Amino acid sequence: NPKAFPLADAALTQQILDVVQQAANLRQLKKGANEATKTLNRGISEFIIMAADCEPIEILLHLPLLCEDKNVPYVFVPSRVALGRACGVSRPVIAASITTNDASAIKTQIYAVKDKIETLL
Amino acid sequence: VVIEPHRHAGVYIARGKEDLLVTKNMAPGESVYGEKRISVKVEYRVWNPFRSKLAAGIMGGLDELFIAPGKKVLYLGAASGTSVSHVSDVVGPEGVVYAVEFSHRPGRELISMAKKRPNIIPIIEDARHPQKYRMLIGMVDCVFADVAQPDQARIIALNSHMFLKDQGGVVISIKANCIDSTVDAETVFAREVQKLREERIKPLEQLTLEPYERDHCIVVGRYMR
Amino acid sequence: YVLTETSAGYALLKASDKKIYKSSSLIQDLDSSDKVLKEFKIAAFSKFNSAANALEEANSIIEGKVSSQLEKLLEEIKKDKKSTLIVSETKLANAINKLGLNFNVVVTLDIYRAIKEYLPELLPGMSDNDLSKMSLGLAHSIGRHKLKFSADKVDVMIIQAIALLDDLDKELNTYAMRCKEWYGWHFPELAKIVTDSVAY
Amino acid sequence: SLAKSPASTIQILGAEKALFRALKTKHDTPKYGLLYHASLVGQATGKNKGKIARVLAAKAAVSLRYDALAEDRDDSGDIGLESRAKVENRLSQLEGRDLRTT
Amino acid sequence: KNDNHIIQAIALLDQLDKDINTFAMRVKEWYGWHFPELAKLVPDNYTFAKLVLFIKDKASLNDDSLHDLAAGIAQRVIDNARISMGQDISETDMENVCVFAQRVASLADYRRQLYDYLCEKMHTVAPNLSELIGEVIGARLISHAGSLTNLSKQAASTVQIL
RNA sequence: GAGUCCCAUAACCUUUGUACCCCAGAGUGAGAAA
RNA sequence: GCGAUGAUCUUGACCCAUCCUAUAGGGGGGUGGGUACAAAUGGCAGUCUGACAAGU
Repeated sequence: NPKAFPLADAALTQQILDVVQQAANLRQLKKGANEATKTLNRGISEFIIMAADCEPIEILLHLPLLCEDKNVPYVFVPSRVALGRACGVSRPVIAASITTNDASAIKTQIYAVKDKIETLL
Repeated sequence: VVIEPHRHAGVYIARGKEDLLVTKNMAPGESVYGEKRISVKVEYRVWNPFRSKLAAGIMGGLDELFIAPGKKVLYLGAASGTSVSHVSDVVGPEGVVYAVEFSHRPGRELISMAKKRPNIIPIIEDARHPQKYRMLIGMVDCVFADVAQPDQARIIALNSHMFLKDQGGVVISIKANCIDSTVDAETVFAREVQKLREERIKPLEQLTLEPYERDHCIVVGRYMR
Repeated sequence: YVLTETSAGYALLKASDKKIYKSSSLIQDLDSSDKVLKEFKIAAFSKFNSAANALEEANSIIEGKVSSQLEKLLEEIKKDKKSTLIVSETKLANAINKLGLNFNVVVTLDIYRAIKEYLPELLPGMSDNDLSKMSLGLAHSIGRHKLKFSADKVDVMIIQAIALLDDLDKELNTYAMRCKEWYGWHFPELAKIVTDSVAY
Repeated sequence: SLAKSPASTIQILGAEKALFRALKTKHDTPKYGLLYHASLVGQATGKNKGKIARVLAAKAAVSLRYDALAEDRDDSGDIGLESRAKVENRLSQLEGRDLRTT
Repeated sequence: KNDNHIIQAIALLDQLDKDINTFAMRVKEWYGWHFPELAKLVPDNYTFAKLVLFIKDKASLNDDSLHDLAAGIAQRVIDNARISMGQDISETDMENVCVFAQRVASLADYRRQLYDYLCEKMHTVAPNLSELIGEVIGARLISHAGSLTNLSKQAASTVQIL
């Protein structure tokens, strides 16, 4: 998909799959495209991971629009089943938002990976 | 509720029981983005210095800002068609703004506002080939820039020496992070002012507009051929 | 001693800048780029303007944003090509396609700056506001359609289409009741027996 | 402008004041919105019509943003028809369900 | 000798004057997608819709005779048809706008012949009222009273109106 | 899991404008003008 | 050269003027307030929850 614009690679995709694993471990992420847009609407989500594998990709790429309108980071990993196993349900997951509280036990790596996303915009 | 004029006719202060900044209307009826209309009869549109970037530069102010109500304005700019409405509201029907954006995700809303506002000329090629949009423009009297993709100075340099006239004026919102993160504000800003005066645009003023948005200054410059 | 090509509103404007084929390219700002001075230097020669139609606008858009292959551009090319004179070319990407023709094509950016600043005063004779109106018309007409997809599947019309549905149903119910009352004054029975509006 | 919407909103894009008042008093929300007048949720019978209202909202969001943000789609309704067959066999396999015993 | 024609005749024509104003405004905002410039130059509803039925697509280009027959201002509209260009096309199904504008034309031409009908009907039913106060105020009076006999049996002080 | 159809096509209120009138009002009943 | 075929009739608050005591107040210049209608990217006004279900 040439229209899946920010797509990761091995190091940063491994880091974001690790941090989404720890976020699902303490259970403060949201799983699903419309739930990701709900979090984008109510401003809760720290950033968005999406899957540059969905058929067609326009089921997913609407939330980039309001995501950059609300200036949130948003990344593509190249496999929906990979980040589904990352988020810890048994289903192919198309998008996942990661919420925010400041008492979080993964706060510093969340901030590190979101600066890593913003380094490629 | 009383209207105060700035140095530039087109930017006013609606102050009174609430105090804020407004512009004129080149289109009556309604706020095209969802702000309040001050009524005096005469209508006045708020524009938020957060959701705009030139508006907070008016909250910075200038000895001579090159937007005047006869001064033809070019707007390379960010792709959103938000602030070009108020550049139109400043310039009135005698001047004209040419807004040039490439990514057509706000190109459609730009076309939508510019249909009901004949003050705006929408150019929908890239911001890097004025040789390609020659025939839709002639000898603009000012340029404004809000491009974030990192060859800001070189590409507004090419636009400013192709279309902006002699002894005209440039006004740029120079970003820090969108060209160079990890290096500080005044460093990358003085680097940009260095390459501008290398391109013989005489700089006049930079200021960071801090509480409205973080670490993006505006620089302004006289042009010298 | 030169002719220059510049596309202005829908056209190819050959402007005659009476100076040398090399010195007008060379000095070009010590040539006193003033209104009367460059107006007397760059005099009006030709303006191959096709029409104000959108098809001529499409020919102009293909000649501008891509290399010059317009038939109107060829017709303007067969209007001063008899001496291999200095025909100042405008675009830099449509320069090899300009050179692919039997002509003598040629800071020239600055003479185009001067030509552009003294075009709407006198050089076609046309109006400042009319040139800006034709330019904004061109931009709203065919620049957005040649970059973007279309506007044939535009969706803003369907809102007033369905508003016409709802208001036509409401208004037609009121007309039905008024006709049933008026002809019921001649026939008070049949509105009970055929309640259908259009059958009434 | 409705392509950038969650499918929950497209489940409830008509029953606005009923939804908001059933929030306001601590009461129970509606389940249809405007979508109740669709043929599939008409064909469903019970509260599984609310369930198929949810799944039709989801597949409508899918098909809706497909033909909204597509740039070259075939004007044919292919994945719309595919999702229609999906919700149709979903509907039959939930109308096979009956909570009363046999 | 029957005012039951006249009361619902006037209560019919004021309502249809309202909705032909509504439908002419809808024709205006629909044809703004084809002529966003014509709406300020030709403001009149009936002549507007009658020339919208005339010029379908922006292809006038040659004459002024038929445009003035629908009407100089014609010539300005003719030039602005090629200079405006803030306009879409939608020509393959603009024929519904062509049928709709002539539908407003047929409605507004049913009006004024209904108005001629009740001018005759107030000249025949209440001729003293039509001669003294006019047909419009006469029909409004007997409607606002309820009927002719009720208006008559009203006393002279309760002929108050708004 | 989860109250649409009480009409969000909305209902009310405000603002904009528009042709408007600014008097008692099951109006009072015999005076005005010199 | 009047009128039961209808005479008459109590006006929401004040800024320079025409009148009564070189400049200052009280009795046809200036004006608020409200009544019968169309529009709003005006306000009320906020766009449900999110992994289990079913059968053997």
